[PDB]
Amino acid sequence: EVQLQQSGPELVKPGASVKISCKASGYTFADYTMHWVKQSHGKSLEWIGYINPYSLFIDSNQKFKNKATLTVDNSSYTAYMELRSLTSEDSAVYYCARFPPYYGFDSHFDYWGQGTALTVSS
Amino acid sequence: QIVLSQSPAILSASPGEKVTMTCRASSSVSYIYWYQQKPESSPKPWIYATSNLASGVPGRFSGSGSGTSYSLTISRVEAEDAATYYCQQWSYNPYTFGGGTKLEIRR
Amino acid sequence: TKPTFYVCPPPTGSTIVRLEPTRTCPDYHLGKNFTEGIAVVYKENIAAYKFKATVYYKDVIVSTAWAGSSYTQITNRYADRVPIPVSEITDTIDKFGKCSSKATYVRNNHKVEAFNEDKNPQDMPLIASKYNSVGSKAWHTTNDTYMVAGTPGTYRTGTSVNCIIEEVEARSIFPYDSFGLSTGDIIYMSPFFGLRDGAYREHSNYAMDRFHQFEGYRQRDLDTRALLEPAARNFLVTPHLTVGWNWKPKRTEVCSLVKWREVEDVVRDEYAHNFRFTMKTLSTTFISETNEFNLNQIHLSQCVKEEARAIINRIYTTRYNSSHVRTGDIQTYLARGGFVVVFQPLLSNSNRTITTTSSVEFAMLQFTYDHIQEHVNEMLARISSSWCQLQNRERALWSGLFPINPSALASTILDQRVKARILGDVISVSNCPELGSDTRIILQNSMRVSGSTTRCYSRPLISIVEGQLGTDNELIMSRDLLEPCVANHKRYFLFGHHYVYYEDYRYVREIAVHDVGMISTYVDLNLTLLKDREFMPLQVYTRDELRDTGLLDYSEIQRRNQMHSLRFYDIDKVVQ
Amino acid sequence: TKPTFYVCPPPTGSTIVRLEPTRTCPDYHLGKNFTEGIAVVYKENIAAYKFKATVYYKDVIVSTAWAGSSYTQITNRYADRVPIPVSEITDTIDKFGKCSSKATYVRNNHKVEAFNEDKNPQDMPLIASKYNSVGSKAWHTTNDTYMVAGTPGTYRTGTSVNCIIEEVEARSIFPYDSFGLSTGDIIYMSPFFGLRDGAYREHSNYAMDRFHQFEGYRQRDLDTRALLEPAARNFLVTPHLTVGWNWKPKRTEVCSLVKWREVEDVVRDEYAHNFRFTMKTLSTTFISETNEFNLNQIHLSQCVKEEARAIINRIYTTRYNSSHVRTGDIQTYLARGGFVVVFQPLLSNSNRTITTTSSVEFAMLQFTYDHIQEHVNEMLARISSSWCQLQNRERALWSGLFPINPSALASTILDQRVKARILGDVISVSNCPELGSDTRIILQNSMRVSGSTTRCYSRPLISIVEGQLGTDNELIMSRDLLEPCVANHKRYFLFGHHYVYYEDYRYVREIAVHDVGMISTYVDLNLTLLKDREFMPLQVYTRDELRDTGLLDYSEIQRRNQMHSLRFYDIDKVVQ
Amino acid sequence: TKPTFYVCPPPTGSTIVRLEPTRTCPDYHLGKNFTEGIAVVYKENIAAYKFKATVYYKDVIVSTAWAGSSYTQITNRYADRVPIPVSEITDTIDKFGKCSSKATYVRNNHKVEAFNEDKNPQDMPLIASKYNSVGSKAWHTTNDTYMVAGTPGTYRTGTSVNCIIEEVEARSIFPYDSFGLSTGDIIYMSPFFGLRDGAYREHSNYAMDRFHQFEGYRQRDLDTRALLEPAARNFLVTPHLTVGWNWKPKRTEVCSLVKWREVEDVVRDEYAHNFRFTMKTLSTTFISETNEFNLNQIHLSQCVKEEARAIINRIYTTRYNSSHVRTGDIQTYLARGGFVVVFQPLLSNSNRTITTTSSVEFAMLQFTYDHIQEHVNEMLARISSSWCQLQNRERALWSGLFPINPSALASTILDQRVKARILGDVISVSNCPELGSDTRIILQNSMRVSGSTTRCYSRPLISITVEGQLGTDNELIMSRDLLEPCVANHKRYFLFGHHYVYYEDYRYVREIAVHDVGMISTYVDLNLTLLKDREFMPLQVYTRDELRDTGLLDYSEIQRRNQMHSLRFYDIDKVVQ
Repeated sequence: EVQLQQSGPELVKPGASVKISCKASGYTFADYTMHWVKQSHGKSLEWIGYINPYSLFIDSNQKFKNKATLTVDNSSYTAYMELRSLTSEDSAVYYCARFPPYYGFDSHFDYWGQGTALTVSS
Repeated sequence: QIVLSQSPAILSASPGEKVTMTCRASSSVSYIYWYQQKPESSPKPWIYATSNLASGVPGRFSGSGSGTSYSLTISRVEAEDAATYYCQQWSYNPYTFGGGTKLEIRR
Repeated sequence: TKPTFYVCPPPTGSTIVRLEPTRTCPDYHLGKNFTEGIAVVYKENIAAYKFKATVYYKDVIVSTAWAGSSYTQITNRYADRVPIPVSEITDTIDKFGKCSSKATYVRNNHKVEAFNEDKNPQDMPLIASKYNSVGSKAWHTTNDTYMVAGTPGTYRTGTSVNCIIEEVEARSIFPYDSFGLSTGDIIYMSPFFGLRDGAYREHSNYAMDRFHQFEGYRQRDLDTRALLEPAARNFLVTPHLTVGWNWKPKRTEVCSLVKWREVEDVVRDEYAHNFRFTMKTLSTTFISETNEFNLNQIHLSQCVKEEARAIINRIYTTRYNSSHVRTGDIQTYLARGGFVVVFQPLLSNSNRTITTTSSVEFAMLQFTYDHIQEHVNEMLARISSSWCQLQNRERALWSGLFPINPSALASTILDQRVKARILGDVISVSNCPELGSDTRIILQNSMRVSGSTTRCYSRPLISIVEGQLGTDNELIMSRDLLEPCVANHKRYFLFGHHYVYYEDYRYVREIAVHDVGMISTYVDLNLTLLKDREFMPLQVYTRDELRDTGLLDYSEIQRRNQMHSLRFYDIDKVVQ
Repeated sequence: TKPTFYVCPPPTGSTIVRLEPTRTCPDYHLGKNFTEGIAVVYKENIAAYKFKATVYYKDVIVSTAWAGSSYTQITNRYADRVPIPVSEITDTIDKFGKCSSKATYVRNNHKVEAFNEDKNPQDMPLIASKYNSVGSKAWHTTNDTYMVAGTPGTYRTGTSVNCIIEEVEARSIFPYDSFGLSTGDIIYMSPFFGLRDGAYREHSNYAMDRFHQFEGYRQRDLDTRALLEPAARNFLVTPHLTVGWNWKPKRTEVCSLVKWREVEDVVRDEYAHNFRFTMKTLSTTFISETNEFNLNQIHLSQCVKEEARAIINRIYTTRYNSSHVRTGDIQTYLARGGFVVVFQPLLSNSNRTITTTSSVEFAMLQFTYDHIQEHVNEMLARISSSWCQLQNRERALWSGLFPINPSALASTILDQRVKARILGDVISVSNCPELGSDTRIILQNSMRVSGSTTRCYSRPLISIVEGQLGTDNELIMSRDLLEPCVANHKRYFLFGHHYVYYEDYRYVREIAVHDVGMISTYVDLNLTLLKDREFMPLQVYTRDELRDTGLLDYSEIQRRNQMHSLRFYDIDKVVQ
Repeated sequence: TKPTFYVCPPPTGSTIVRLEPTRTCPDYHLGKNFTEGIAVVYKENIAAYKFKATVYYKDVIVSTAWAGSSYTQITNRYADRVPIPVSEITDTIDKFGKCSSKATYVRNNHKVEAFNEDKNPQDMPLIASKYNSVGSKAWHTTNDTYMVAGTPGTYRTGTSVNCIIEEVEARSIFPYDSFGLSTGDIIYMSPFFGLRDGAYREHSNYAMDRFHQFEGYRQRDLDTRALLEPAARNFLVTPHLTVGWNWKPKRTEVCSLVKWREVEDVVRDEYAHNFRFTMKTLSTTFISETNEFNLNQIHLSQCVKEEARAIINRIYTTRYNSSHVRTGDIQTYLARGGFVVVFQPLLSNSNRTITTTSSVEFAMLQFTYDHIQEHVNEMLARISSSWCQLQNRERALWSGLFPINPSALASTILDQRVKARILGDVISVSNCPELGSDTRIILQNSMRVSGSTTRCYSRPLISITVEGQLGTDNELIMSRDLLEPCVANHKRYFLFGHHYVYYEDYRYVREIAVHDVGMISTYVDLNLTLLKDREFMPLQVYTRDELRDTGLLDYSEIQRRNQMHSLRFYDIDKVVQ
């Protein structure tokens, strides 16, 4: 069915960069917005931003206005989230979630990724 | 930055009875949602549009509320429900999830 | 008539008068502590909120023929307008520029399809209608309409489906919870409705299955075959059509107050608990009580203050740059009659809704009266001050001249022939009554003292009592006016109504009064009053002429169409 | 320049004058025989007579579906509104709150029945609508609509009958022979048509079999399930619905005139065949003719004398209780412009239709002009009276001073340098010509008599002719002005444009005229004219803005609907 | 209080003055070079152009019944209005007063026929409707409507065709390229469309097959059964009805300017680059700039000059025949506010469109102000002239009287107690200071010269110790140089401080207070009173809510209550699977 393959675990030195993919399979990829969240270690859930795969429209949470950037591979139907200027406090399980383009009442995060996990240390 | 307070932090429940959960909003929101997450797993789409049960949930669940108050009651609490229930909204940029609750059986 | 003569008795020193002291001159303290500034006047906005939208509908027509013997009668034509669902708008119309031939919709709580020409569906391209002048755009798919005949004696059934897109001009009035289109369609939703940023608070009547909201939606322009700029677009599925309009927030679109007339130079006077914003270029005067008026009492009054500051700072720059300086932030007053006066003062180098009346000629009168009432009162003050200054200076003439001829001057004051004397520094008077009838008045002949040639009289002797003449028909009882008897003695004397001329102390003749010419000490002043008027009710257009400008009248048409069956059919008879 | 000199010849006794006598002072007897009172002004009623009614219509829809292979198409949908027969209102709705399921009605002069869902008829109850706010209430029976599909390739046909009762707002204009409902259905009957009080004579187009008047009838209030109070309630069976309203007689409901403004105090003036109703609280003046106005010339004038007695008896009670008493019954004046002024006079203790103009700014101008014209005429009357009194008192100063220096005084009156004498009681004048060029004038030094010491001149000597100097450039030809020769003789004299100082009868110097300072007997008066103005045609709202307040414009919708078949279909081609 | 006394010192010939020479009186040249005449004022014609037309249509109704067990249900009623073709009008109606029964028309680009009552076509006569009053007339063919029942369980189908002719009232607004009938039908053709005079150039949307123009056409009057007069009558065939109307050319029907008010007497003034048209009968004044206004700028303006010359030459004939003569051609001015003033002068024998304001009360103010501002300025000029003439005469009183009592008169001019002399022809003044403090004023008893009997004093002696005598108005002469023959009955008062001390026979008698002595008044009263202040309330005869509350039905109000008929009374949300 709908499946969201995700880039899997990753350890990284501080100050570096990463690029987490969320590969989709099971639907026509070009008309479903792809979001991103952050769940810290035992903490709550925080929205990040999304990208429309058709029109390349982007929103983002302004608390994450500089940490992240988003892009979409048109060919393999993936959504990349690249993080620049890492810190230690980003040690957190991330997710990607599908969401309709229209804000209707039938619009919720109906399919989630399995959850990549990123840690920042040396 | 619309904070959504799921009043009960940990809701204990002897298996069989009914319980309740509140998501309290700072300013109003048209539609609060709900998402649960069993631990070491991905969250699951659980209640959309404040009363519609999701495709593939038990009918014992019931979410309600409007304005700034939003409720969530299980009719008969089951031991298969030890989840982490988040309340969620997209009415204001940025989308904001609740603090979350955590069910407990009594055994 | 009979000539009047006066007899003055010897004056008794009883009655005593002095000349009234100079009166103090009144000072009309006219002058208003005023304040000049710049003002912008707002009025109630009554025009409907106009914005543009787009309807999306197909057009289903079912025709039922009946092939007769040699003709083709149509027994039915059911026409309907069905909405295009928004999955088809975003995937077929705005992607490519086509529209499907199958019409999927819902009537009577069922899910219904219909096919153009009963063929298989195709995505037919949208074609611009032939009447696309600018101002009314449309795009259809099919110039045709389908029906078939069949064999004689039978019925057939065709179906035409024609995708239609129209630009419209939607339109909404206060309190902005419904908007009507250009196709006669009421949409029961505020134009500012939406699911984000508190817009769900707005009024709606449709179920929430129907609303759909996009962001960054690049709408296809069907003419140039390109996409427009990104904007947030709504879509709503009525039971007959699909409205799509670009969402815009309420706060920057509607406004209760709209600009009426900016004024470069007002003057803010001050009466008892009222201000006066005299606007001398517009010839208009508004009146507000001395409080401010907080516009937060008014629904949607958030475009007045900020728009006013952008205007006043233009005027203070472009006119009052070097001449004046400001005196604090702008002030908001509610003028009488429903006007809102935003007023920035200057200085030289030395909830509810406001209802505005439909005529400002109460306020042109308030200026026109105050321009006259200020000017007339100023001139009438200058008369009274200069009148008082004149009379006070005139008093010194009177008091300076009373030692010369006391009686004649006091007679003019008391309106009565009196006989005054000066007893030092005062005036002692005595009345002079008329001399009655039955008295013989004999004028004498010579003015010479008998015997003494060099001594002669001064005014003529009379024979009543043997006295002499006074002056202004006064009759002296004695004969004491004497003088040196001087040659070339040529005198006249007023007597009755005849000047009697004497020459060399002897009578010569008399001559009437009006024979003697006059010189005029009077100074003329021909002041003339104002005439009465009747101002008629002059009306440029009657109320009938103001309702006679439309092409159709809805009540007039319905009074004629809704008696159609009464006029042209007998509805009373029944058939058994 | 050359200084101008004057020579007075010795006066010949030809010309004689006498000072003009006092002029009579005009009395501007201004004042109006006025009569104050209490007035109530009525205007033309233009509002539609609004009352509330109740339609009772079933709703019959027949839907025909063609079951296709994998879909369903609705071939026909015939919608129709049929009236509830008035037996069914009185016997089912108002008895049980139910409406039957069978629809019995008449179309095409036949008797036609139709059933909801094609079942047997049931008395289904009446359910309130979901949008029952206040002001718009309705009830119905069925939220559904019936249609069936059938086996594929076939046609099927279903029927939905839906009883509907609405509280509407009926509406009717002059001459009250129609009333239009709030559902757009004109009813062709007066709202006052009945079977009692001759009201059966009222206008109607329907046959009398459709009308049903019931006295004492008790409408069932469908929400509270109770029965309302008895009142005579009409019922009319239109070919689409059933109007039912409460009957009320014509003379207590409509009225051609309605109150515009009560006035607590007026003033009735008395012009030539006119009255003036000065209303100083309103700043307004109405003008009539002196005849009364018989209100029976106007249709539907029953309200006025009834209602105005209720108002004037309130005001005369509450305000004029102690100070004033009436002077007869109220009166009725047709003021100019189309107003009706009901005037009750007071006194202190000591057929056609009226059409009223859409503006009272003539009458404010009638008041504003009259309030200035009254006042300015009053002040100008006081100027002319006090001027005339002044000049009469000034005559005694003139006539009393003429013995002292006649020449300078008579020169001022005549604007001409003359030489006058007093010949008793008259004045003999003589003209003094100039003395031009070709003449040298030798001013002397010694004002002493040559040889004498105690005798000296009075004014200095000139040598033209050996004469002496006079006053104001008079040159006396003799040398007669002598005097006792007084020491400390410091005198000045005007000489051309030079003041000549003598000390002890001898020359010292001269000095220019403007070197010697001046004192002013002139009293200043700075009167100032009024400026010229232009009054721009200032209008708050244009006629565009007044026609742009509606949600929909009927002519604008029809100019876009009625070319729908032109734009989107081809109507010229035919098919063989 | 203390009485203030004055001491005049011996004067010194330093300060000199002379009375100011007479001033010159100003002249206010108030008066206007005007030119009276005749004017007619036109406003914007805002009314719709109205004319009468005719519709010709057949009403086609198809009913479908279904006979049940004991009823007869109608399952369809398709109503439609088809046009009558012009070959049927010009050949059957206007020749016989009959209309056919076969409705031949076109729907769906197919040629479609219909038979009334499914019988053969007949030519049924046109019969007047039952509600023919004047104004609204009609004629039809069938009071009935046809339907049939049939055997139970079956469907049957009826057809009613009903010829209908109505007199309507067509109606068209600017720029006259469409006209709507009184049946609620927009017709998308200008009413002035034709084939001659270039009327084919007019706006039209219909193809030229649908238009037919017949010169000399003779319409049949259906009641008198006669033929009317020949006139060119158009015919347009819409897809629902046939419209006929008599053609009339455009330039003699519509007009942008309609007459507002003819005016018998105006007055044309000459302000600074403006005219004023003072219309004293209407109490109204219009202002226009000095140029002409060419009416060829305004569309459809051929009625202004002609309809004016027919009016002015009426008024010049009927009133100004003997008394006045014309002075040239009529003149056209654009008045302020959007009025057209067509002004003809007199003399005694001795491309765009105008929009006019909806209120002339700016002009009535312009009259009312200029009627007062003319009048007050005229009255204020006569005051200032006559004041100046008064003061110039009054100088003769002053200059004549200064030899008598100089110090009294010079004191009033200088507002200061001074001491003047006459040094020939000028005035030399000397200031008089007051009397200071700590000074005793011993009033004497006698006015008799000590030693003499026939010689007695003239004014009372005083003891200041300085031995002077009393002057007038508290003047204190420092000598005693006022002597006179000792005249009997010497009854004299003297002002002294605040007391009129009386002397009789040169000796003291008594004193008396000042206000005991009665006063006579040289003052002349003038009680001028100001105007008060006024507040004009904004009075309205009718509000805007009342001016929309006059019609029988409000279109936006019915449509708001119509178009949620489905929402209120039906559940449109649910579906059925």
